[PDB]
Amino acid sequence: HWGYGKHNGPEHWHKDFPIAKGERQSPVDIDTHTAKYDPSLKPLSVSYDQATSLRILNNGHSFQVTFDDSQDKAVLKGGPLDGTYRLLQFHFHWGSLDGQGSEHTVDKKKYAAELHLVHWNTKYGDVGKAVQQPDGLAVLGIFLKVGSAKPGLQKVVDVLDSIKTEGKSADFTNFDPRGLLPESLDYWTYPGSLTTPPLAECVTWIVLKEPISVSSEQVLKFRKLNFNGEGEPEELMVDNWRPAQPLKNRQIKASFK
Ligand SMILES: [N]S(=O)(=O)[C][C][C]C1234B567B189B21%10B32%11B543B645B786B917B%1021B3%114C6571[C][C][C]S([N])(=O)=O
Ligand SMILES: [Zn+2]
Repeated sequence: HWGYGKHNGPEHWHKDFPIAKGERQSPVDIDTHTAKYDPSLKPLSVSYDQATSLRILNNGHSFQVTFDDSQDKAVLKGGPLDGTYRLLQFHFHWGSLDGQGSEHTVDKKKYAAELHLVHWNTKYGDVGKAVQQPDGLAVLGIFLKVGSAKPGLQKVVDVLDSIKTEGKSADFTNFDPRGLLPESLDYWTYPGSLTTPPLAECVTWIVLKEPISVSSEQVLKFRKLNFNGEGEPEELMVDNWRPAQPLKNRQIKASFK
């Protein structure tokens, strides 16, 4: 069973998921001087006004907020994408201390955490079919730095005590993911993969340039979660990030100059 530890972490994943050593793996370091501005890229369209959150879940690798994706209610379009991508869930990756936790890096800089909003292409009908396609998923990645609190995150932080251990879930209705977005939608994009098993090469990554700020108290609550199930030896859910992978033959494009 895969995880983030010494004996089951990212360096081991290739044994069960040989695509881990593939040609389009994520995350990557974003070298800002090498990314080329592409004036043909569109502004990203984020349409979250009718989002319907359902549940919050500790899945043993992160916590996630899940949405109703049975209609086009919370969709990502434009940017580098062709067609319409439905929001399925968001989750986070974070560190044991504020100097690590992000998956993507920017000129080798690591952020305290990274938010991923996972969307799937409606042309494939369901997420399981979408993960088998090179353009099946679009993940919107947002960096978190520690400073001022993010008010729109607090509803999330306040229920984490109720999902401490793997398999726990709770009702989480009426959560508005617009409250997690930075001002600017300027972004980098590149073709990549899921950053957890099965590591499928199905993702168009859209990584926002502008981080959000969260407070030390907010991130400390992330770090009280447990990788373990209830009753098992307590292992803080921290450092649940895959390191940067080889860029290989890929170009990172910037939406901005
Ligand atoms: N039919 S199926 O089980 O392959 C569908 C998998 C859907 C997933 B998988 B689960 B669902 B979707 B895909 B990966 B893991 B959970 B979500 B992405 C998941 C976790 C985040 C991967 S990341 N960090 O690249 O956003
Ligand atoms: Zn993720």
